[PDB]
Amino acid sequence: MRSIIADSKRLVVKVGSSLVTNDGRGLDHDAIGRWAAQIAALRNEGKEVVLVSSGAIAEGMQRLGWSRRPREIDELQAAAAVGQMGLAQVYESRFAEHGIRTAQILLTHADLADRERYLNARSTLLTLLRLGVVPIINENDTVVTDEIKFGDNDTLGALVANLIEGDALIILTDQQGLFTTLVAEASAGAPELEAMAGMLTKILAAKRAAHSGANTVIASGRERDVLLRLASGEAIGTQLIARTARMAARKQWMADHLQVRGHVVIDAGAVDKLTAGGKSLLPIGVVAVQGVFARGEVIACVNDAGREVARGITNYSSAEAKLIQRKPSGEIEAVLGYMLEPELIHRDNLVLV
Amino acid sequence: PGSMRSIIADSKRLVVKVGSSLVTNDGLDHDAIGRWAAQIAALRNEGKEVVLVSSGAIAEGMQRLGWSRRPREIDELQAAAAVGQMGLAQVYESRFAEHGIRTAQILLTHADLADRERYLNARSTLLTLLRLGVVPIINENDTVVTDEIKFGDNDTLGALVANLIEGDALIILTDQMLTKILAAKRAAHSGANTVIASGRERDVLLRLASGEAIGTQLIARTARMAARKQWMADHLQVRGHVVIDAGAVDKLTAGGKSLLPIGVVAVQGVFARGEVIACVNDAGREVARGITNYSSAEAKLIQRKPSGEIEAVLGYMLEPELIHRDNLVLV
Amino acid sequence: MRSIIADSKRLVVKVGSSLVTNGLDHDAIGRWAAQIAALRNEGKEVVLVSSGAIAEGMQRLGWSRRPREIDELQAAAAVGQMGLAQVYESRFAEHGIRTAQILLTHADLADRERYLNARSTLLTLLRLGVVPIINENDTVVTDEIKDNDTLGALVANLIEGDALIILTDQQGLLVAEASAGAPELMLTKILAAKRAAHSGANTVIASGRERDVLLRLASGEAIGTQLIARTARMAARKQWMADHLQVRGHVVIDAGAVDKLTAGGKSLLPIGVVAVQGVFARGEVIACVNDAGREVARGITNYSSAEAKLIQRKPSGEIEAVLGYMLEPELIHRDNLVLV
Amino acid sequence: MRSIIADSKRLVVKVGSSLVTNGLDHDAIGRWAAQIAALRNEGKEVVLVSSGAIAEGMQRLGWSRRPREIDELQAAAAVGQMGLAQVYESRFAEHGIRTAQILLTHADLADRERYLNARSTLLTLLRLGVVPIINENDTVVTDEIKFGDNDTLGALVANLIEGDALIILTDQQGLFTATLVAEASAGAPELEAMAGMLTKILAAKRAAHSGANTVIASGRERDVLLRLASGEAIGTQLIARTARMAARKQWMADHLQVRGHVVIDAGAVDKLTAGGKSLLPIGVVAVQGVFARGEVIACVNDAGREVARGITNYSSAEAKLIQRKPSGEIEAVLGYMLEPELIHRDNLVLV
Repeated sequence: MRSIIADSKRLVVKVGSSLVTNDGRGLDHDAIGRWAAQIAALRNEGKEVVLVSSGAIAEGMQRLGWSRRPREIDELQAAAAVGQMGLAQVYESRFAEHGIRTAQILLTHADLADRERYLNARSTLLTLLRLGVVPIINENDTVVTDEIKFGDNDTLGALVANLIEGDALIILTDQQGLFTTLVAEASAGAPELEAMAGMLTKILAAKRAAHSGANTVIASGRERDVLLRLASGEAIGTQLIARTARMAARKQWMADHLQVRGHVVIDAGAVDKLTAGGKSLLPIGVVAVQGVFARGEVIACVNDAGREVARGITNYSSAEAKLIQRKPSGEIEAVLGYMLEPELIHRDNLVLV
Repeated sequence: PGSMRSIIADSKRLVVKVGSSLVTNDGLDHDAIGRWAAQIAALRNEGKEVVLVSSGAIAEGMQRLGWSRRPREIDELQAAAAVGQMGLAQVYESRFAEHGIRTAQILLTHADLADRERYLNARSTLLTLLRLGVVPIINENDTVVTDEIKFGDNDTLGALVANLIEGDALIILTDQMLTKILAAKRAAHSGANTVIASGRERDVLLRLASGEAIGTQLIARTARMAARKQWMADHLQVRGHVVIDAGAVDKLTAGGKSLLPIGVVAVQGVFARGEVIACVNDAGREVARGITNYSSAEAKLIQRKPSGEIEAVLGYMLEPELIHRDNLVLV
Repeated sequence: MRSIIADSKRLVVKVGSSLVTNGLDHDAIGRWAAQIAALRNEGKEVVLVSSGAIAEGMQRLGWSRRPREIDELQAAAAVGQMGLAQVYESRFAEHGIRTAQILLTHADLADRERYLNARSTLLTLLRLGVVPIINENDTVVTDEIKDNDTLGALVANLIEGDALIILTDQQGLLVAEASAGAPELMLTKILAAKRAAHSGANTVIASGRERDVLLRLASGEAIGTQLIARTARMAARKQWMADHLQVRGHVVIDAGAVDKLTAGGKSLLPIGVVAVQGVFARGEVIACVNDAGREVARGITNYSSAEAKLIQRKPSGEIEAVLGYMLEPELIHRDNLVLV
Repeated sequence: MRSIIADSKRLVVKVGSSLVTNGLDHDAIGRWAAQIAALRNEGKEVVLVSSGAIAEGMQRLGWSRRPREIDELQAAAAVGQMGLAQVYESRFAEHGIRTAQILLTHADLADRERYLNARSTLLTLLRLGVVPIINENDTVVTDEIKFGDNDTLGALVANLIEGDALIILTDQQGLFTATLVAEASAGAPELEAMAGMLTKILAAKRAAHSGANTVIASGRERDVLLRLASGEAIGTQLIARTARMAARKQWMADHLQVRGHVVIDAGAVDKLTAGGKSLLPIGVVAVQGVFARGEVIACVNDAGREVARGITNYSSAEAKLIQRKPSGEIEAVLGYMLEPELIHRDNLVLV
């Protein structure tokens, strides 16, 4: 059996607390260095990697002089805010040794339910990946505490995979994988995987991830060089395959969120760029703006004949689009007093027909 | 002797906001950050509670990404912010560490604070950090909200943080004004005074704290406690409340203390975490009012129990208090 | 004691279940309709918050006992709301008065956009001489069904009523007069009076069994208990604007607009906007700044900052062409702003 | 070709503005009311989504032209809503049928608690043999006022009540190749290309998410609803790819959280698995973790196996207070009660 990771370019890697912390003595800096070295080697093979890592609370505890994990939520939130700085600094240092830049990101599930904040976060992350930066993502425990108690960032991992359209979510944990005999391969989202089973949340995370076409691997982080070995095509732990491909999931997602209160009409030059050139839709290609829409909504792109040729997430409101239509991107700032992205609809946020 | 006294000398809890220009060289000015850190450290050691709202993340990001010109596109600005955030904080942590001070990084947006639960969660985080003697360092979360990067310099954030922690004073350190005056108005709504002063003034924070007035001082019309009473009245709901015993009433009225689950005799009606509820005596008289940490159903389960028993009863715990002292008013 | 109702132009009238029900007492509703019609003809603006929906629903569903389960209460409310309104519409129609049905929840009113949308609907209905009839939307929120006293007070806040009148079975609290919100004081009716006073609205609690009670109060005769708000309507409006003010964005307005606002008691129109700074959304409270940079007013914006950028300096009849749609003609309605 | 409506028990009937307005066409409303009454007497459960409020409002306010300003549109809607319902109530009353007015917004239905509250209201009304009449609440949300004709609302109501079919009655015959399409799969991409037809096709796709089929037919057709219910196909019929129960299982899996659950006894397990019944508080042995009204939770047996999952009526704290208690004791314990069930049979699936 070949690991699906060998054919996956964009990976979300989720590392459990137990793997990154030395129970009661803060962070295991050596283990983080090993993860950093592995991720660096993936990055040098051409993979795009986002890291979802726990350990903030344990580091916070150490820095505050607490020997025991606090039971009260406020002390947990405090420890998280104190520890987040340390956890990232360690990752930055170890990644710097390999010439890799990192970034800290804090998200909540709420943010991702809002159309504007979803797009803002997606755009941040895709831009960071384009620039070759490794984003490091955590929950914002100062404002949302739902996952602080019992969660270990499994749901966050799947949400991040959806958010960036990852090819695969890798959950590195203490357990070997799913047991019936260890299940080496199965279909993500299959009912019986739930019966067979914090394994359950990881299986549910795999189902959520498969909604966007992402596959999932659940493997022990105690396995030596586990990420390299998966990337080399060696199957380790349990591999769950999404039923739907990334582009088909994207088309369903666009249809699911499509609104028809407004749209844009685009010229032939823009139509050709979209259909043949694999390009973004720019303001200059917009001939008219009809109706109303807001940043982050899904709108139809209609040709002169009135046929829908594409649909995608708009970066700009209909009123903003009205102001900047037919203008080159370098003129947007003068017209609005600010600019957002140069594209009206980014290529990564649209589908044909 | 008679020269105008700075309100900062009598202000225990301060929000200090430092402009981009002060903290950046047109990357980061590490020496200038050290000076702010040294001044804040001296305030901490005089007994002040300080929260820092600092800009500079984009400039640091630019330097780390090899960009000489500030990007015009929002996504490149957001990327620079996420890169720069890591550096900005590490510098502050280092310079504060030289004075024995712990820091924490906090990211907030105005959207977060518009939700009752998230507002209480953020408030509770910050007040717990101040209790532990940590200096919180607060920035906007530019990954999800791009208003601050686009048009701002964290003036509106400073005033929101002052409201959030009930600061005695917001200090806006600048290069030299409308957004800052509007910030002072917003800060005064919770009873916070504002000082607008040039950060190019030598030892400006120490001199203010020593009682020397510098720049412009704006005094809130309403005091902190009176602003709190108006805020509670504004948000009060009467769908539910708690009845509390005489021991709890005395602790609240005389002792300046929190309302604990053990003092709750009964729970009437319905309420949710982050709502404002009345605390009623056996005679049916409202004696206090405040933000509840727990729902009415949760409160029913834990009433009359010591805080160490909450976890066993619920399967989890939130705060040990039902209503923290900082989140309640009398009558 | 003179009744404060005599100098109150905009009234929220709340009629209790016992008064309106035996199902429904159609004759008693006719009497309330006739009284409200007479107030409307003296020039009062009246919004009605009426109970009775559940009782009517019960009758129409053949239920003799008030149901304990919320689902059955929700059903009875939805069934009964149709009957309760149809009766009111008929009786008001006899006097030439149009009515409208409005369903609101406390949640709606916590959202900045829905608050403004509801307020704007109601103020427009009042301008057109319609009597709005308001009920809770029990289909979606059940916190209150589980007699509309809280709703009355929220409506008074929403439309800036001069007075809330709660008509009940009891004579009052007898206290003839007191300060609304005074700790020492039915309980839900007193708490409603306190909530109402937060927008400057006074409250009267009086027995609906008193003959011609609304007319007599409007003539200046005090009946039942009168609770006076500590703060006036304009001062409460200023507190409400300060409470909701954001400073992420604002508008700069010209001298002509400043004068219309300060002297003329008028709205801020797009044509008076010289510039749009920062960011804001419909339903947020923004500062209006003059050429010298001084804040001269603050109010609820009908339009986002991007929309305002598009329509600044344009007459209202041109907004639709520029945006592809229009909202209100005003950027900030006169009823939704304060000076300084 | 047989109409799917003949085998559909629970119907959402959506009637376009043009059909119901000239003000209001009272005679045309009487005809719809008579047809719906006949369906109701054959045992169908019918929810009506009708337009017309703004037109009625305009008439009552003396306006000959549709207003451009949103506030005047909102006012006309509020005025017109009263008339539109009173007409329907009168005509239905002539056939012995009770009606109810319901106002919903799409936002309401995105919130877990408001969704359940609305679902519960409607299912209770249908059980009681009432015909609900549903409209958008234009007082609070104006997104749909400009261009919408309640097509999206119809589909959301079908999802909400798990309708067997959505019937959209319109001025046009149905969907055209650019030939009338008699039959197709709901949600098929090419139906969108073939096309306010587009919003109706999108409505059919949305409706099919809960297993509801859609019929789009001309309301100018004589006795159109009776003829469909008799099995005569008229207009365009769009068939959902997924069945109602399978869509319900997917919906439950989509919304499942595992932050909390309940453990239930063998008696409750049997009632669920064999008896097709609800989960009552009395069958709950323990409450683990945290959950809120409207969330989807697992029901676990003593052996730790998930046997069902469904929408909870109560929070975990409230469930803790009322576990093992008969329904008549809930009110004393909580100070209020919601539904007697912890998870209604309509809101759960077997696992």
